[PDB]
Formats: sequence, C-alpha cells, structure tokens
Amino acid sequence: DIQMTQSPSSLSASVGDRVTITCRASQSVWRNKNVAWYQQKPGKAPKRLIYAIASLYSGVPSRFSGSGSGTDFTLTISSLQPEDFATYYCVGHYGSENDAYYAFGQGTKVEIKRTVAAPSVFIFPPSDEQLKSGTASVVCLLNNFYPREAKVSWYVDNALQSGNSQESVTEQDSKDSTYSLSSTLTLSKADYEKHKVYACEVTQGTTSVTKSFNRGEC
Amino acid sequence: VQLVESGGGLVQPGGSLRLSCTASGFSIDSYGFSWVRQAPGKGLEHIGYLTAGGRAFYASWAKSRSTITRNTNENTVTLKMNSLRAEDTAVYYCAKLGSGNPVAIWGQGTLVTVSSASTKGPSVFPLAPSSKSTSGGTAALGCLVKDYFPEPVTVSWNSGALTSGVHTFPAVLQSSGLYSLSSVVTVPSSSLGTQTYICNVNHKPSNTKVDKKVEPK
Repeated sequence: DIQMTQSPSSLSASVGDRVTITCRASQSVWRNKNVAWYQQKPGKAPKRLIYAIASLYSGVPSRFSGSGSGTDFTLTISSLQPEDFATYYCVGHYGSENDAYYAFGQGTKVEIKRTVAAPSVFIFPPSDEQLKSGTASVVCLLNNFYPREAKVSWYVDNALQSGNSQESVTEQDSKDSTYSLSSTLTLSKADYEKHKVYACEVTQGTTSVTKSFNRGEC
Repeated sequence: VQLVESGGGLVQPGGSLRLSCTASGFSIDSYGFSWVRQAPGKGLEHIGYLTAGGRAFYASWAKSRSTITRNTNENTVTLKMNSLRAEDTAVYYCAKLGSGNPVAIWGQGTLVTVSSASTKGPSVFPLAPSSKSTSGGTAALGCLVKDYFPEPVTVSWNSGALTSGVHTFPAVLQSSGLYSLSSVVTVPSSSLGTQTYICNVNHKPSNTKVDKKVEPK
C-alpha cells in the first residue's frame, strides 16, 4: 500500500535547461533512505541513476543529482542533453517485521524541445514478391522531422484514401531529437493493379509535400 | 555479474507463466531479488520481493496468483503466476533494485504474451531504393517485416555493421491480429551500386531468421 506520487507526468524542455522531477512518499522511506531514481530509454531495461536518495552511480554523468527532505524526493538534471530523452521513475522501499514492499512512481516522460525540421519523404511501391502473394503494401517514410505532428494522406489516382492505412512513429532520436514516421497503405493485389498513380501527401504547417510513383514505371 | 530471465514467450490465457532468473558471476542467495513487470507502453509495476533471507513479500494485487521462490542449487529465483489474462502481457524483469544499496542488478527482461493464437513467422519484403536517386545524395531503403506473431522481431543491418541512420519502427497490430513493421536506413546515394545492404530479421518466437539483400530496382 506504499505509494510514490510523481510529478509532472511529462514535460518538454530544451537542451541546456534545468529539469526537476519530484516524488512524494506516502510514508517514511524505509529509514528515510531507500529512494532511487531510474531512467528508461526506448527499448531498454530501466537503468538506475541515483540510490540512497542522493548517491550518484559512477556510470552516470554528474549532470544528474538526487535530493530529499521529508517526503519530497527530487531528481535534478542540471543541463538537459538530447540523450536524456527517457522516462524517469522514482522507486521507494518500505520495510517492517512482516513487510518488504516497493513502490514505483508513475514515471515522467521527458521530451526534448528543438527547432522545426522538415521530413525527408520517401515512397516505396510494393515489391514484386509481395504482389505475387496477393497483397500490396505501399510505404511512405517521413524521416527525421520535428515536431511530431504531421498529417499524412494517401491518394490513388487522385482519390483520397480512408481506413486502409496505419502509421507507426519512432521515439525521439537520442542524438538529434527528431522523429520518423511510416504510413503503410495496404491493398489487395487486385485493387492495387487497377490504379496507376500512388501518392503520399505530408502536411506540416504551411507546407504540403507529395511524393508519387506510377505503378510499374522505373 | 548478470541476470537472465528464461521462460516466458507465448502463454495461453487461463494458464500460468513460470519465469526463472538465472544468475551468472555470483551466487543467487547473496542478494534479495524483485520481480517487476511493464506492460507495453506503460509504467513499471512491482510484483514481489524475495529477501536474501528467503522470505517472499508480494504487492497486494499479485499476492493471490503469484509465488516467488529460489533454488540455490540451480542459482535461480522463480516467479509463478497463474490464471493469466490478456492484461498480464508485459516484459517481466528480475532485478536487485538497490533503492538504498550501491548494488543494482537487472536482467534484460522477457516478454510474456498472453494469447490463444499460434506463432507465425514473418514474411520479409524489400523497400528498394531507386538505382537513379530521386532524393539528392541520401537514399532510403529498408525491409517490410509482415504478418508475424507474437512480438518481438529484431532487425539489424549488415550483421550489425550498419547502425547509423537506421529506424526500426514499432510494430503495428493489423486487423488480421498479426504484426507488421518496417526497418529503414538512409545511405549515400552514390554507394548503391557498390555497397551491399542486407536486413537481418530474427523472429525468435518461431525460430526463424531471414536475411534479405535489398537491391536497387
């Protein structure tokens, strides 16, 4: 029943900013000592940064520091860097005769604010191998852009498509803080071969970019 | 020192998971260990803690279905969870959390997918660059990894020699209930005729690996 209440749930900050993440313990932390801070990057296990409230693990940069007084525990990133994109969690341990419990905070998603970057847009026809098997996947790639928000529309012989595509987006890049996005249009082979012009239109703000191909031409 | 989770993978609803955490480089009875899980896209959830003294303590939500034990002769700690439901799908980690101690040890985690569907290996198709660039000095190419179950697939390029500029997208669940993803990479447009590009797709759940050379069309 021991709980750690973490705030904010997310934040956007620029390279160089000071970031403060806070955790409030629902009770005395074991011996007002058993609080650690963890950092989880996309696809990886959580990595401990700080233990015993304020001890910095030697494999971690000194830009990270922990503090604690009363029920407030705080993680400070003194000069935020692009590689600090991650979700951060506090963890607390509580002991007793018949009690040995851990509570994680809900996590703080740290996003890196950066300058606008226009996507490089690429369109890929279905392979001949896939077409033989009866299905046609058409892929539009939006590479290394910022911010995340972009409207991607498919046109087939100039007819707007609806309901037949799905998108996937990467997490912010640890080096340049950009996103990449795929939109995949899925058609039956029979439907694909009834049309000529395939186009992916990508809109961000005042710019729309359309990349197209003609079926069978190269 | 290392911790390695074993077991897991595809499990049927209504059944049990039996996860083992094997220690290498030290003895398993030297420290207490927690089990922690993380549902896809969600936060960390503590399951239970087995002291170095051998006594098990569980998070309230997990007490009714979970048993945590250790086997010194095998150098393992074990999590058993019965009556699985879809909501139990998660990456399961064994960890010495080190909240107040300088020693922390984590496994890589093991994905448990709670599903009644069967395993299905992927189809792998090229996302081919144009021979004649249409995008300046930088071209894009990739591999479409389609119709597999369960997660995960992993994708490397040129057996790990190519990592710069690679984007392997999160899997998407298709209306078929099968996953698909693409892995793409940007490379010099001038290199196409001279450099070979091979995507290495591993779907361990089906013991299937595909190596696909992606050539200009």
